[PDB]
Amino acid sequence: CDEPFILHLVKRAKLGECVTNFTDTAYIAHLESSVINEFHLALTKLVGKGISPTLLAQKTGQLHRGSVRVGGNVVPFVKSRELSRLLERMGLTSESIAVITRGLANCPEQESVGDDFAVPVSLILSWDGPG
Amino acid sequence: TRRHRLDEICERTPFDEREMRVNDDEMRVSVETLRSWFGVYMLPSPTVVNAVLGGSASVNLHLYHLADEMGTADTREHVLSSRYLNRLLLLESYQNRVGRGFM
Amino acid sequence: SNTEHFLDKYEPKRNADTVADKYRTTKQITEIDKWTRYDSARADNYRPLSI
Amino acid sequence: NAFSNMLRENGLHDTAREVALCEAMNRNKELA
Amino acid sequence: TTAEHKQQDQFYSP
Amino acid sequence: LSPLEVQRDVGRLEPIPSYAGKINADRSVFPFQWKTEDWYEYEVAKVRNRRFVFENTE
Amino acid sequence: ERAASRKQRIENIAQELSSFERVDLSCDLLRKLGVDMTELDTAAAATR
Amino acid sequence: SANIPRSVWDPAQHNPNWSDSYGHDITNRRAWPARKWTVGLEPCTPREWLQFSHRNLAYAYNGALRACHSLPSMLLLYKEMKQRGVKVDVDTMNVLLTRAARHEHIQVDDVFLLFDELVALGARPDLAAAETLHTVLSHSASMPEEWREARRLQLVELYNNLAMEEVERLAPHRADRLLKEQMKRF
Repeated sequence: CDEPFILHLVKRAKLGECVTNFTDTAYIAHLESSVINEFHLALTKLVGKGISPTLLAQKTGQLHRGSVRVGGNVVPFVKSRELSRLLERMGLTSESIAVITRGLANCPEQESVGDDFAVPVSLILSWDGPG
Repeated sequence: TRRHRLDEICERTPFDEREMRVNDDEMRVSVETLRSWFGVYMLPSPTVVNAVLGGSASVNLHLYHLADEMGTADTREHVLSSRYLNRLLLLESYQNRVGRGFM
Repeated sequence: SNTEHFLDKYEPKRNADTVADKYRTTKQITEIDKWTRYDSARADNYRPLSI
Repeated sequence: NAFSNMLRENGLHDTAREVALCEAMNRNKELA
Repeated sequence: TTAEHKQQDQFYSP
Repeated sequence: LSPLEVQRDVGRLEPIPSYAGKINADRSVFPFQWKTEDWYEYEVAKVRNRRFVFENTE
Repeated sequence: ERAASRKQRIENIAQELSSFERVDLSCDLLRKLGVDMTELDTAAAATR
Repeated sequence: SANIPRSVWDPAQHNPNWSDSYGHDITNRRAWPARKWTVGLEPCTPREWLQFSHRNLAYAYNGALRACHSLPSMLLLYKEMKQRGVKVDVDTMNVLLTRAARHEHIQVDDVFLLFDELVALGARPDLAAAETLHTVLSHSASMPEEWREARRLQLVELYNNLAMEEVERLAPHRADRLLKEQMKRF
């Protein structure tokens, strides 16, 4: 419960509780990091899936403002339905998936798109989850 | 002159994904994923290249795709070209992105 | 999985997968070979200048 | 069956399937 | 019967 | 069907090999059939000539 | 209402076979059954 | 020239593709694990190669398939045998399609997709397979009409190809009664 929320739950799902069958510290550490990179990548394959480029252009234009420094960065939005669906493939519980949806819709970085809400991938990696 | 011709010929040739191979441990990633993560200006579609080379403005660094003559999002990866990347080196935003901000 | 196959839907949930095989089969590169005495003594694939 | 048969052999299975679907679709409201 | 049986077992043998 | 185009696996359907009915039959080509005189002459010539080789050639 | 998905499927197949990748294969496949239109061949044999 | 050639001692002439002595010979004596897959062993010795085939691997995998009582556990094995190229059978098709049609929650759509894909890999459809497909086409009233007619068209095609193929099989043997029965069933 020390970590980012969703990463914690994904490790719990993919490594199971049997990750500590292994007594090797370094091995478990590598298991964790590889599971996380898998997740991160899938998450990337999901950026801008259900969103139109016009909507994205709009919201990114608003979030960059007048700063030249950030002008080249792209805000990687993921639709919430797609997020939940991914977390279902990965074997998270729907009890927890619902917590995740419900708690992300309370986040400042949320942006409502096409009568569904989406979020930055950075958030999905950094978010704690009680509020 | 030579480089110029080579540039024109690069821009009109499709990139060949068969040739692409993965070095140890690397992840296989499609062009689409790369584009939507790093922005389209980085792996430009011919419509985007054409725009950048034919135009003027800074405020446009093209993040998302562009419309095409058939009215669809142009997804094409042609081979990258010297002059296109120079035109990007002109924008402040891009300078910052690639770590040359000091310029 | 690159393209998701249509059979993926029915792919069994990972409940009670404690046996999970990718994690059982994966080795540290350190484990793959041993340094034997044949290696301590190995001759050179080039011709040496002076030994 | 003239279309889907060609597309299956030329490597395109999904489009072939949808097109066959579309031909049967036609034949339905043509006969009825 | 299994197509395997009729591929390999349908010959005269000891 | 020529014997190569026949499907002999009860459980599979295999692509018909590209040479199946195509290669035509000339006794000039095959099967190899030949005069004995010529065979003798050939064999002997081939032994006698082992050393007639110009190694160094342009 | 069930003739709207006819329309939609036909348009989806049409815009899928006309994608930049597949235009060539679609044109060759187009010649080989019912369709002869010299509207292409003439414009090309003009450039040859 | 020089008694010891520059190539030996001069770093300008260093050959970057040369590797050190120890590495190649360590890499060489490596024997990788022979059980790379479920169901089989990868041949190691020429003797072992004489026991081996993709077309026979079919047999072993078919057995391992008839073993699994649930479709989900079967799907995995099938994915394997698809991926490591294994010649696939009438029988792989029979044991798959049956346990896909009994499995309660299957979308009929995928049963047919699966059949199609098995055939793309060159499995020869036969009476059992076609008939199972037929039974699946009955139990689905819930699909769009054009789908049902598309698949009915394909099924009729299939039954006819079967009947022809089977006449050709039985005719040279002067089988008449048996042939007549098979036709009765078609």
